Amino acid sequence: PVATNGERFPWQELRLPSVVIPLHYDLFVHPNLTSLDFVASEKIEVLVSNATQFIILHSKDLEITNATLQSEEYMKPGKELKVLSYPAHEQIALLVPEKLTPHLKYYVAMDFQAKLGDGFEGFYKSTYRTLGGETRILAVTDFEPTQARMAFPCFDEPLFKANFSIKIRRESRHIALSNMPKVKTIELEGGLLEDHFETTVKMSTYLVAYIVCDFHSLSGFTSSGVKVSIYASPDKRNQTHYALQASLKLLDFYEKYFDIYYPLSKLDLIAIPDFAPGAMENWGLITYRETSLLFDPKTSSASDKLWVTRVIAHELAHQWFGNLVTMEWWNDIWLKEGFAKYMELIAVNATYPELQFDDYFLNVCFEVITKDSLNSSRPISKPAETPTQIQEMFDEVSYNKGACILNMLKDFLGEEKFQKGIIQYLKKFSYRNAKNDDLWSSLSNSLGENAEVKEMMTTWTLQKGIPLLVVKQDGCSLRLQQERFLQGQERYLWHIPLTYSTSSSNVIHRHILKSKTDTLDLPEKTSWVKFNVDSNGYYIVHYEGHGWDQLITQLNQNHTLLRPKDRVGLIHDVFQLVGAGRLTLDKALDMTYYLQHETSSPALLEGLSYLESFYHMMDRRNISDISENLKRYLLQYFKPVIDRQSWSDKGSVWDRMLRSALLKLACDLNHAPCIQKAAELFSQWMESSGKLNIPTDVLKIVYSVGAQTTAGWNYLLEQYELSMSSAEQNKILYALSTSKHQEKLLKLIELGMEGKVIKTQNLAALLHAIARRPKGQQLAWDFVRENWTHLLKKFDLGSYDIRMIISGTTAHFSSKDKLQEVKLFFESLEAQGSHLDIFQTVLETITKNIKWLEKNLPTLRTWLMVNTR
Ligand SMILES: *[C@@H]1O[C@H](CO)[C@@H](O[C@@H]2O[C@H](CO)[C@@H](O)[C@H](O)[C@H]2NC(C)=O)[C@H](O)[C@H]1NC(C)=O
Ligand SMILES: *[C@@H]1O[C@H](CO)[C@@H](O[C@@H]2O[C@H](CO)[C@@H](O)[C@H](O)[C@H]2NC(C)=O)[C@H](O)[C@H]1NC(C)=O
Ligand SMILES: *[C@@H]1O[C@H](CO)[C@@H](O)[C@H](O)[C@H]1NC(C)=O
Ligand SMILES: *[C@@H]1O[C@H](CO)[C@@H](O)[C@H](O)[C@H]1NC(C)=O
Ligand SMILES: *[C@@H]1O[C@H](CO)[C@@H](O)[C@H](O)[C@H]1NC(C)=O
Ligand SMILES: N[C@@H](CCCC[NH3+])C(=O)O
Ligand SMILES: [Zn+2]
Repeated sequence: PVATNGERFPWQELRLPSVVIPLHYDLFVHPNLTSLDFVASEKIEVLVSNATQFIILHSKDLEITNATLQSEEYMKPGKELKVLSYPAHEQIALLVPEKLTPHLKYYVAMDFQAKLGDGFEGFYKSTYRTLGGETRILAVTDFEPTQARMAFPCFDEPLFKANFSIKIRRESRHIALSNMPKVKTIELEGGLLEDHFETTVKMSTYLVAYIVCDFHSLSGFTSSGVKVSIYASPDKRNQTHYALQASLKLLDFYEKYFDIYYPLSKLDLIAIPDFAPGAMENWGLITYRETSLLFDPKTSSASDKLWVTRVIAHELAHQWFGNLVTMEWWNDIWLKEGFAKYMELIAVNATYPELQFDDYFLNVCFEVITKDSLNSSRPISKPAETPTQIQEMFDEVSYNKGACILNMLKDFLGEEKFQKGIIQYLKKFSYRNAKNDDLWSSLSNSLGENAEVKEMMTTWTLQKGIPLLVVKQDGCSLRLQQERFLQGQERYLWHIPLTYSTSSSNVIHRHILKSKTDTLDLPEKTSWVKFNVDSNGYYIVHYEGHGWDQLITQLNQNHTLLRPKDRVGLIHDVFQLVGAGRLTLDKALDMTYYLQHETSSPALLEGLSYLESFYHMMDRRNISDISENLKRYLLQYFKPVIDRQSWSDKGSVWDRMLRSALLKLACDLNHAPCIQKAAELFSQWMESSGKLNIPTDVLKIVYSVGAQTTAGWNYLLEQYELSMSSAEQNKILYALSTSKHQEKLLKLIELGMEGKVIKTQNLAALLHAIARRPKGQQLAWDFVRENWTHLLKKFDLGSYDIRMIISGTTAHFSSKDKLQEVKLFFESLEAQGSHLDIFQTVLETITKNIKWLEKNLPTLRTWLMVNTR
């Protein structure tokens, strides 16, 4: 079957035929930034394997005005082809008047043209405010995973790699960047210019990139030669200094660690005004949101720095993981993304150990654990089809779990061995693709008895959920039962490595596992044991017997006798099992007593995080009695440390993080003093007409405070537009979402639609923010529900944007009622809407909420009332 206008389609599967193999693209693009469109011409050197009468490749909203196939041997320049367009598979078929012949190299060549894109996809238009207040346009690309086909027709699968020779034509007011460095620039008749770029190494289509803009740069050189350059609005070249330092340090590290030089002469990182993802790893031309790449010590904070450091790291890691060695297909996307999410950890701890990213990392896992503890979860490695499924593939599973199980795996195998493991892997696939299994093999092979590692990871990657490992203590024999962990199954088995210490020697007893059930003996009767040291393992431990109580009392006596990640980890599981139903809320709440002794901010903050979480539940629902005693228990306890915090920016990262943490908790809870001081700094800053410097750490706090008066709110929105700091704007906007006036917030949400004052790219994040506040949880839900039509014009489902606009506004619900209006909306979404897996997840989550409450709510009230006495 087929289309468009009559005539039939030679190929009826959404994948492409292996027959016609692409070897090289010649790619010319003539964009116009006034006309706001482009004209283009390409020339693909094919290579048939089996003779055939028709050629098949991808194309999308591309008008093709000339199709030929020249011969190199058959025929002299050059026969014309018949173009068949099948949209519902975003394919076009070429028609030859003469079947081709195996083992022969041809040249398919077409002329095409389109308008510059609307969205955040393909070859699209973006703008930005100068310091003068001028709006300015530029042209940029985003091809992952299925969008190179909207830019130039091609074989848009990650497996069909090729060389790419791009030529860009431009006004003299602009510059052109692309993956490779610029060979030359010729002038043209009318004073037009044409840039020629080094031919790329073999590489997938989704990684091709080109850009026209009038940006400025800071350049530098990695010790191994490469010219790193940070590109941004000319008014912003200052914020690009950190980006440069770190890129440099990082590329240096990577080359050494991976023991593979980065192939290209140059590496550019550019800060795109309008950019949907946080960044795109385009080889030699990595795009970023300004908030991922730009840093301004006046406005950028502890966390900020850490995060931009983080995404720069993550993106440079891609130059190897993904770029050099590309997964064969979007099912094992995780291979690219989990390994990159992981290498984050390594390289930053490596180069910037002061950022102390390690103590953080776990959160990456804790958070995936939250989503993996549902039935609506999935296997890191899964079948993928429609472009939409592919997009759905980009999530916490592929990213975080992937990064976590790898980390676990590195524990079982050790750095030096794991490092070797990857060096090999990379080199064995340089400039090509690799399969899920391919990786395991290259790792597990780093006598004469065998590293069976495969089995282990193979269960991890290919099935849902996360293991719960209950342990029973009877003198010197410990019962081990492994279950699928869920949050209130049958058929899951994990080769889950175990770890554990005892109250005795602080030494790490290891021991694998691969059966539904096993047992182990303890060399000496001991107080307590703690399985999964440092929490380096992707699983949970439940302590039946006095196992739980023993650990908790240990925490109140001499807690330092516990690893600070054990502490952290413990806190985590305790509260999770309370949701599992296996524990009762009082036990967890009781752990939170030792927190007055806890100096590991990691733990101190995690504990606090949960207490904080409960107050917020109570607050949304009207539950005034609990939320107010919780506020009180929070102010009173912790008032020691709360009152120890300086409205400054001194101390280590965690010291700063802790400061902002607490001081927020304080102002959020209305601690008169703090909320007065904050009030002060703002009125000062505002009336000093911006001259006064609020410390970046308390920055959000002050802004969010000053936003309570319509006087301040109106100054901040005014202040927002003029700002040159992506980072400051972020914080202003946040502070804007802390108003209590419906229309005020409503305004924001609408300005997000508009997308002229507040870029649409923020629409999700913003919505999410408002839905959080009790005031706006309704507004938001209303809006999304009402505007799902126009929303879907602006974004794709399932774009991460749409995906999070959905959950962000609903995932926090906890009533039977809300759970229907959602359930119902998801039914409604069921023309073009249905279906996103997030539809399930969202519900599974709202049920878990109602449950957790009806289950554990009464327990909360008494537990608190108890303290009051
Ligand atoms: C895109 O088209 C624009 C129209 O805005 C081009 O500019 C006109 O081009 C002709 C030939 O260069 C000139 O005679 C006019 O003076 C231009 N008008 C303006 C307002 O500049 C522009 O060259 C194109 N952009 C590119 C370089 O591709
Ligand atoms: C297309 O890309 C390849 C690399 O993917 C270019 O280079 C060859 O790559 C191998 C493998 O790393 C190197 O060892 C060789 O030095 C390169 N060979 C050559 C030709 O020098 C290759 O040159 C590119 N081909 C085109 C069409 O330019
Ligand atoms: C191409 O040829 C190979 C070997 O001759 C064969 O395995 C394959 O089926 C052919 N492709 C098709 C489906 O025509
Ligand atoms: C982090 O780096 C330090 C040295 O810089 C090292 O001791 C530690 O092993 C690293 N953490 C891991 C396991 O990556
Ligand atoms: C636990 O507490 C004691 C006294 O309260 C303290 O001096 C001791 O150093 C702590 N134990 C350890 C090993 O830190
Ligand atoms: N690969 C990108 C995500 C971009 C996906 C959408 N273009 C990253 O590392 O975050
Ligand atoms: Zn990535």
